[PDB]
Amino acid sequence: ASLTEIEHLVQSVCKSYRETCQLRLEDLLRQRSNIFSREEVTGYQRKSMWEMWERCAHHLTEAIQYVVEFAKRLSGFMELCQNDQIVLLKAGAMEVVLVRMCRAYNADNRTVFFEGKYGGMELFRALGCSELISSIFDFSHSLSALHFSEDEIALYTALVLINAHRPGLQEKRKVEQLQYNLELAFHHHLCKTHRQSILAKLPPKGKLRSLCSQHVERLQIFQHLHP
Ligand SMILES: Cc1cc(CN(CC(C)C)S(=O)(=O)Cc2ccccc2)ccc1-c1ccc(S(C)(=O)=O)cc1
Repeated sequence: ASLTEIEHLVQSVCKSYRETCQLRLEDLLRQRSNIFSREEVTGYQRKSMWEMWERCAHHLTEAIQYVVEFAKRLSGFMELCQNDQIVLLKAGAMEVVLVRMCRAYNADNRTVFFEGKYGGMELFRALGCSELISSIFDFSHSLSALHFSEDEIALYTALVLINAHRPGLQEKRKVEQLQYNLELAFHHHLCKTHRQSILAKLPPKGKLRSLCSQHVERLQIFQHLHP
């Protein structure tokens, strides 16, 4: 590996993301002034927890589809044995989604883009899990504060997935290979864009994990009931 090949990896990771980022940043931003009227909010609040579950599950299913496509477009990823490909996605896809989420988050009025407009967290009242919902908003707020760029997301979420410490891995060292190269790519690019400052300011890989497991387990009470 040289700097030229690292930069190729960077450029590549950033192009897989672009091809799989699901929603254009520019559409997201242009629509920040498109906010739910309190009438429309009230409409969401009257819905049963189940209707809301149906919608959220669909949006999360759709989101995860894109994360998978992203990972497939990661060099090295497909070369992995298929057991490991599962292991990584099963452990990492949700975390990546929670990270991608901040693109759709407006920190200036603490709202999120949901089904065509921006709404605050009271939109989700019917689900009856506001500690989970607020913690997600806080997590997205933290990242929006860093002004986390598209390429930073690309490189950062790649490392979320490509983690050789996931229990279950058969050919661990191949993952370390990809992991190590992605860390180099990520760190290098920070220098090139003068964003060294954010590493210290990122939420701990613990924080992402305890959010996602807390998240997945309220998902799993919802899908007990109600496939
Ligand atoms: C994935 C998603 C979800 C939501 C709905 N939920 C989050 C809000 C409550 C913030 S939930 O489903 O996760 C909550 C929930 C559901 C069930 C049980 C417990 C908890 C709203 C916007 C998105 C979204 C879609 C696309 C992008 S992208 C890549 O930029 O294009 C980013 C974000």
